[PDB]
Order: sequence, then C-alpha cells, then structure tokens
Amino acid sequence: NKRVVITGLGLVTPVGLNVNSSWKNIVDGVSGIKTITEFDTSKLACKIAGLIDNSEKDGFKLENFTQADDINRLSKMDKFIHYGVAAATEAVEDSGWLPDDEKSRDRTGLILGSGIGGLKMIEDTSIKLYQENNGKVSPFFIPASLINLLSGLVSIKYGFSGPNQTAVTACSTGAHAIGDAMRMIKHGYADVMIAGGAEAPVTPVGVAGFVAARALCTKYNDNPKKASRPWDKDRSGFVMGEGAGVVVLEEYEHALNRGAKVYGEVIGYGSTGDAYHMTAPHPEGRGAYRAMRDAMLDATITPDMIDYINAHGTSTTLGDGIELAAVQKLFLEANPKVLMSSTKSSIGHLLGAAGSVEFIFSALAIRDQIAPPTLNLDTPMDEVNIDLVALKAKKTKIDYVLSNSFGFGGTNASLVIKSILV
Amino acid sequence: NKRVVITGLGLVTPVGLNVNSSWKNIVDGVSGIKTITEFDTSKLACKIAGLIDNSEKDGFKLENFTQADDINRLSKMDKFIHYGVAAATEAVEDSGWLPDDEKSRDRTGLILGSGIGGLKMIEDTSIKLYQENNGKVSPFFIPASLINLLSGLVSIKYGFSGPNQTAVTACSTGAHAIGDAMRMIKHGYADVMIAGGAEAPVTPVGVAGFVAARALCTKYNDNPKKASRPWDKDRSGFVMGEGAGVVVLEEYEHALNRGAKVYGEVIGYGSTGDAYHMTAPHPEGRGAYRAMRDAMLDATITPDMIDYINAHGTSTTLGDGIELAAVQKLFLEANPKVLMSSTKSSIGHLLGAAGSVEFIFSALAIRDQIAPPTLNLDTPMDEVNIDLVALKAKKTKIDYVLSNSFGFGGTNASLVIKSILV
Ligand SMILES: [K+]
Ligand SMILES: [K+]
Ligand code: NA
Repeated sequence: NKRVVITGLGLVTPVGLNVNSSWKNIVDGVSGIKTITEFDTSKLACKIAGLIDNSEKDGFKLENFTQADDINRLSKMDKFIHYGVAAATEAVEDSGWLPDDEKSRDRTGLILGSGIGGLKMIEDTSIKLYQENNGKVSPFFIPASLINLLSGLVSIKYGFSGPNQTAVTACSTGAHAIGDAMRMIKHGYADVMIAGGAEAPVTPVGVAGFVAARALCTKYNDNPKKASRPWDKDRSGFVMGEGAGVVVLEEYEHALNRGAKVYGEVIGYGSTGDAYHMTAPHPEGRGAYRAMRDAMLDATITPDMIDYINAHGTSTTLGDGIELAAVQKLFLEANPKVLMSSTKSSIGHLLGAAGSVEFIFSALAIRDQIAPPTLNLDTPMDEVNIDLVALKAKKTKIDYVLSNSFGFGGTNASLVIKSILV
Repeated sequence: NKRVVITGLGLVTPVGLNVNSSWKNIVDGVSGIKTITEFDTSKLACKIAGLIDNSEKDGFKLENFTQADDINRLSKMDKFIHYGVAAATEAVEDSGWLPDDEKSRDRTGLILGSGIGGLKMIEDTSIKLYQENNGKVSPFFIPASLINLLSGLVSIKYGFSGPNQTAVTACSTGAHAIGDAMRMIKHGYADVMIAGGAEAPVTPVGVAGFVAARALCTKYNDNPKKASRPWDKDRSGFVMGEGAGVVVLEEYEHALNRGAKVYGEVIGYGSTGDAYHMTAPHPEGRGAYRAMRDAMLDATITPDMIDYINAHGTSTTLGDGIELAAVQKLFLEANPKVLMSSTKSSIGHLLGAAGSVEFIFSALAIRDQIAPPTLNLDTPMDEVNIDLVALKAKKTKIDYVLSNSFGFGGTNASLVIKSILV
C-alpha cells in the first residue's frame, strides 16, 4: 500500500500559459474572463468566457512545447488535445521524469480526460460534411476527436507504456483522473502517472448548449471580469472556460530515490453520486457532503485538520448555496477558522479541466502558504459563516487542503493533499 | 484483496435485444451485419454496419425497459445512452441487486463508458444550429451528449450512490470499464459495480471518419454478412457496429450472502500502451502481448490454463496478424490446443462497447461450455497455427477465458475470467 506524491505541475489557463504565470495572476487577483471574438456571438445570450491568450506575440503556440517534426500531426487534433499536451509537457518536464529504460517506461501510466472532448472538431467536421456533401472528411477526424488521444499523444511523446486510460465525468473529470491515478500507484500498478483534464468547450454549439440549460451568466457581457461571483448575491450562473491542468504523481520512495521535487502528498480521495437528477444538484447536497467526508476518512484525518478548501464554486444560484451548506455542516463546528475560496472567480469553469487545474492551485497554496481569493465577492449571500477569502489573497498556515469538484450526472469528487513536512 | 464475481449480464447487439437472443444467435452462427438505411450512404464507400433491429414489431424500444413516466427524458438522450440504459437495466434485473437501503446504495458504483459517445447528438445539433442560426439549441443538448450521463441515468434509476465514473479508451473502453470496476471492488471501495460500454457510432460523420482513416471494409457492400472475416485472407477492414454490454460485478462474500447467481470470477486484468502511433497498432504487438501476459500474471495463472480466447479480431490486415502473432508467441508452445475466436465476425466492431459485449460472451462460453465461431474464416491466413473455431461453434472444456480489446491511441486491455467451480 504505497504513498503517492506530486512531483510535476502543468497549466494552460485563461490567466497564464504555464504554472508560474497562471499562479502569479491568480494570487494577484487577475481575472482571465474576456469577450469571445473568434466566432459570432451576436445571437448568443452569453458573450464571454475564460479564454487562453492567442495574441501574435505572447499567445499560445504549439511551437512553444512541440518539436518541429511533431507540429503538423498535433495541429490536426482538437484544441483540447493541444491544451492537454501543453500542460502534460510542462508537468513532465517540471518532474524531470524522462525514462529511457523499458521498466521505467512500462511503470509509467496516464489518466488524462476531458468532459466533452473534441467538441469543435465534431461540430466543424459535421457542418463541413453537410456543406460539401461528398462523403469525405479528414483522415485525422476520428483520432482528433477522441478523448483518449490526449493520453495517446503524451504516451507517444515520452514512451510511457503503462496503463493508457482516461476519466470522463463532466465537471469532475480532472479530479477523478487524479484520484484514480493515485489509486493506481497506491495499489502498486504503476510507479508514475500522468494525470488531469483538458477542455476546449467554447464553441457556438457549446455556449448555446449551456445557455439552453440556463447554466451561464448572461448579464455581465459588458464587464466580463465581474461575471463569475461565487456566493455573491448577484451571481446568476457560471462562465465557461478552456485550458488544462496536468500533474505527475509518483510513488513516494521512487520519487525520493531519484531526487524528485515533491510538492505534497495525495492522501484522500472521495467519489460519490447524488443519484438525483441529470443536471440539478442533490437538494440536500448528500453526494457532495459524502465525497468530502469520505476523502477525509480515506486520508485518516478529521475535519479540524483542513486549512484551506478549493471549492467547486461555480457562481450558480443553487450549486453555490448547496456546496456552502454541505461545507458548513461538515466544517463549521470543528473548524470555524477554515478558509474556502473559488478560483473559478478568476478563470471561469474549465469543465473537465476544472478539477485538475484546481488541484494544482491547491498544491501551490501549500507551497506558497497562501489562499487564493474569491473575486467579485462584494455582497456575500446571507448563509455565509466562514471566511471565503473575498477579493484579496490571504497568507496563512496551509498544511492540509481539500479540493471539490461536482458535475452533471450528480458525480462528485474530492481530493485531500498534505504538505510533506507537517 | 477482495474476490470479484460476475452476478448480472445485459446485452443490446446487432443479433439480439437481450442476452438470450444475442447468445443463441452468436452460437448459431447468425450475422447481424446489414445495409445502412437510416441515412443516405450514396457518397460513403462503406455502406454496411452491425445494426440494432429497429423494426416496428420486434425492434428496439425504450418502452421495453423504461417506465412510462421516464420515457420522455430518456428519449432526449443520445442513442448510446438508450442502448447503455437498456443493457444495464437487463444486467441489474438479472443480478437481483435492487437495494432500497442507504448503506447498500452507497456501496454500489458504476463505470460505464463509450469510445465516442454522443456523436449523432453533437452532429445533428451542430448542423441544426448552423441552419436555424437563432442562438438556440435544446435544453437537453449537453446532458444528452455527455459520456458520463449513461452512469448518471442508471444511477438515478436505481439510486446507486457510490462512485459515478466512466472509462473512455476508444475500442478498449468496455474492457477498461470492467477491469477498473473489478479493481474498485478488489480494493474495497465498493461492494457492487455496474460496468461496461455502449456505442452508437453509425452516423454520416462517423462512417466518413472511419472510411477516411482507411479502417473499414469497403469491398463487401453487396454481401454485408461476408465482410467481417477475421484472419481470412480476403479481410480488408472492420465493420462498424452499435449496441451495449453491461455487467454487475460484486464482492464475492457479498454475492454469496444474498444468494446471488454467479457466472464467473474476474481474476486478471492487463492494461498497457503501445506508445507508438495514433491509429496503427504496434507492429511487434508489444502492448497487446504485455496486456495478455500481465492479465495472467495478475490472475496468478500460467498460459496453459487458458481454454478459450475471445480475440479483439477486427478483420483488419495488420491488426489481425499482429494479434495472432502475439497470441501464438504467448500460447502456442504451452497450450497448442487453445481455442480463439472473434465474435466481431458476427456483430462487427461495437467500438467502446466491444470489450464489454465480448466479456459477456466470454462468461457465457463458460456457462455453456461452448466457443462461438469465427464466421467467414474460409481461407485462413498462412500464419495460423491454432484452432480459430472457423465457421461453426465448438463445444469444449472452458474454465478459464481471456478476452482482448485494443484501441486507437495504442491502448490495450485484457481480462481473465474463471469458472467459479474452478
Ligand atoms: K476545487
Ligand atoms: K475480445
Ligand atoms: Na487449458
């Protein structure tokens, strides 16, 4: 029964193309939510999103992380794969794990997911086939669209020949991927795992879909950076975002033996279902409560021990209130000083990438002893009874962190990380 | 480590709407491959598929497995979800596991997947939005398209509130789902798991996709039942199919304590990556060989002990030969009498549902002491040195079965099942 540590981080987010720029911006209270410009939004009620920089000079480019020979093939893939490969490349390079022997490669697996996957690829390819009406699509269409080709391409890139798998659980995806990858190492099936989520869901049919589900904030289109306001009384839905978050997990002795960087230990994983509704959260938050609770029981810790909670915290009316009541039920009496914040206040809701991106932020809170802010928390809902780190980052003692993710289908995942020295 | 048994089976396949009809037809040498009629194939080079019966009288209907009040909501979902819910409903009812109590519901999880998921839903919805250009899609679009809403809806139907997860690994999906579900029970995180795969990939953009990848047989459109011919010299690509295969897995004592029917014990699981190519299988079969080898090591058995192998066996030129050479390398010296067959010879390639459907066939081969035929094996390739059960089913002693699934991204899964009598 093996201990599992975090030895590499990778990020592509609406506030940075790597971990260092993203985290500086999160901590400084910078928002990455912007006006959509790449397609016509004149008929869409929501006109904003958390978007990856694509300026000529500083923007996201395949060449920044891909050798000249591999650019062509990568460019044929859906953007979720671009983002995923870029985050994984950063994580792998950060970890120093570049095995060149068979055993080490065979003991390296991957669990990389997306909630929706190759949405733009399928949308564009479908429309184009309808237009040309010649029965012909690109030879690259299938692999470009498949959720598992993110794991495929990272595997190919580094020769990782262990389990080649995914998690796909809507807005919980990135968390399940990391939890499942931890379990794989815990039980001895792999020594190193590349894990997380990636998403590129900001397309015409994607935004229209979430608008039709009434999930999105549609009333701050003139002031995009004010839209995502978890637990604020003017909240009225989430803001979609895009990007990826990938980590290297590693068996603890293995990491120590090669001199790896060690950010923290993954000690608890809760995974539950609401069993209630396709899109609406359990009215009593039963699934969310149980995931948090089980994560801590799995860790053999008590709720007083948590210092900081990175919430799911999407800026929905129902969801934020249900999460807040579940958290307060679990933590208020035993840990009235606990901090909780939503970084979706800054970058929006990256859907299947949310959980992994936020797992990374959680690890960085431990590294830097700082809780990132809930931006836009100007008028907190009445039920609030804990510190939600409104507006500005707060330096504090952070030894244990809980991170939550919930998704459509009632699927819930919670992860507990601990600092090494405590 | 808990022992894990199979206590329920569910099938929707091109040769039957349930397990009994499907299995009778498989054994009897019936083919479910037919001409595509639901959409215009005049510009598609492949015009055939393994298709679920949809006649007025005997065809697939939601009503057959869905209470009147739930039909409307289910009908908004993609067909992969319809097929998945149908197979899971059969499996759950077959197992008798219909807990009313909270503890039991909380210990019941799901790992239900698809390779491509809601392809028709995304394709249709994208085209229709492009046409209407009014910023509006159905409110049901997002959940109807999400892979994890199969697990979501089955969870809701039965109140199963344990882990609510998926596996998504292209053509290996159904095998990884079952293997992961077994591991979940093995290590104590659940007592019962609903697991498998579902796929509805036969759409205009789906077929065009696989044609463009040069994956499909395009030479037997006038004789559909002859197209899928694994290891036959005239093979020239796979035939796409649709359906689902779902099982109930259960911790052994738990099953015994409630008097469950027990089909077999899942004893081995291998999961590997080729790390070679997006779509082409490793030319030396390294990933496939290792998955088989590891599945047997994981089972603590030796290769002489396997009686029957349900191959991946898709009817491709390279793939069939690679699998054959890997199988013969592993088995020929120690087990020259081993039987191997591909049931894709009858129903085609159900992509993400293939592995779970074939896992079910594997269990039934044990139940009925019969190996299903490789149809169309008229002129075996020269390399063949084992019994491929050409043309007609063969009764024999079957106590241990190996089942393989390989997919794009170089992902490989092998499962070993044994008779519970030993
Ligand atoms: K979180
Ligand atoms: K098989
Ligand atoms: Na034998």
